Amino acid sequence: GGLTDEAALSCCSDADPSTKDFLLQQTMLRVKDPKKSLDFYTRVLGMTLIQKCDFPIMKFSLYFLAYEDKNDIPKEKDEKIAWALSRKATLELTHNWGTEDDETQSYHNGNSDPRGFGHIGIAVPDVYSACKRFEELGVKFVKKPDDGKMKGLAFIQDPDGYWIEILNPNKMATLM
Amino acid sequence: GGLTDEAALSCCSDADPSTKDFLLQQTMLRVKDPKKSLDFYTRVLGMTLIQKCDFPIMKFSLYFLAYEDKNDIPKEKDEKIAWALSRKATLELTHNWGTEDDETQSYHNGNSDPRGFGHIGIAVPDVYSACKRFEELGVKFVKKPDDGKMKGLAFIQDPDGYWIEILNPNKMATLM
Ligand SMILES: COc1c(/C=C/C(=O)c2ccc(O)cc2)ccc(O)c1O
Ligand SMILES: COc1c(/C=C/C(=O)c2ccc(O)cc2)ccc(O)c1O
Ligand SMILES: [Zn+2]
Ligand SMILES: [Zn+2]
Repeated sequence: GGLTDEAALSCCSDADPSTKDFLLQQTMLRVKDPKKSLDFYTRVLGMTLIQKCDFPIMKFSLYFLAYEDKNDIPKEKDEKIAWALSRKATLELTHNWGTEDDETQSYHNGNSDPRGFGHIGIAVPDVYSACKRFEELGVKFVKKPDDGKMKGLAFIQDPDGYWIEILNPNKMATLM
Repeated sequence: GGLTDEAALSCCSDADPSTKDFLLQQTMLRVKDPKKSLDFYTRVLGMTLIQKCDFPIMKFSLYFLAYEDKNDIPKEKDEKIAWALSRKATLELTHNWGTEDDETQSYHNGNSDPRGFGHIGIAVPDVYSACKRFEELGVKFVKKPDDGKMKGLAFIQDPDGYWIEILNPNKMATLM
């Protein structure tokens, strides 16, 4: 039947001082086509592209997206890397060059066998209004807010089929 | 050859005002054994468990971990959920009840066919000190800091085999 509150807490330790400045900096997802991914995460979800890195020998690129004001992006190349890679809660999209012109290639979202990774989640002030806009923009849904058991919570899909939860922290609780 | 900087930025739209309060709140990973996972994320990496949710009908639990001072966590149940779910850069661990008793079961880390999700990444002040401690603790490495060509960057594995990048934002002005 899963862990009790007490038993779970007993598996938690205090934060060692060696970790006192650590931060959760990135989640990395592989994307078939950066052109579509960048459009979606910026235009649909309102993120900013804060940093792009290219690796000519290994034939890939990295794109870092985050909810930052673009005015806060350092102007100078090396400070920009340091500022971008020290932001909390970035999404790192990896583009293996060539995948966008490979009809036999696609990435797996982790929600069908074999499962692992499930989703990223965006907290929003208003799930319904967010998702009305998503519908208007042609976004694909796994779960509309009012579908299924858990009313008020939605899951959309990015261009690769990655699941993105859309949740309002303040309506969570006052539910089921 | 992937996108040029200029071409990539061309694909980026400014944020619609409706998204201006959005934030990247969680990354969800399924975990075979929440006891081991809680031990790893708290004692090894120095995260804090900020909320736990049990769903006896669906036979699963959720554990939200973050780099948050436990002394900031609200005492009242509703206020705690609203606070936890509004924190940036959380890790959501999903425990499907009974996986820890099933020798035939394991989750997939996204780093082999079928690929998708790659890793989460922790920004640390010093990759070499951090990794020295991980080694004293018997952490399983995927890439030690000096192995391979990307010197000064590391990968470890959590108890499910998910990869976790260890990066130093202030040295990383040498890579790209
Ligand atoms: C797949 O399950 C989830 C759920 C699922 C949780 C619920 O359905 C729920 C019901 C009442 C309430 O007051 C809060 C939540 C909630 C958040 C989340 O991030 C996640 O991954
Ligand atoms: C994709 O994540 C990155 C990468 C990318 C690095 C890798 O993908 C990698 C994977 C396995 C291995 O053994 C060595 C390297 C490089 C720099 C960076 O800052 C970052 O976040
Ligand atoms: Zn990375
Ligand atoms: Zn979630």
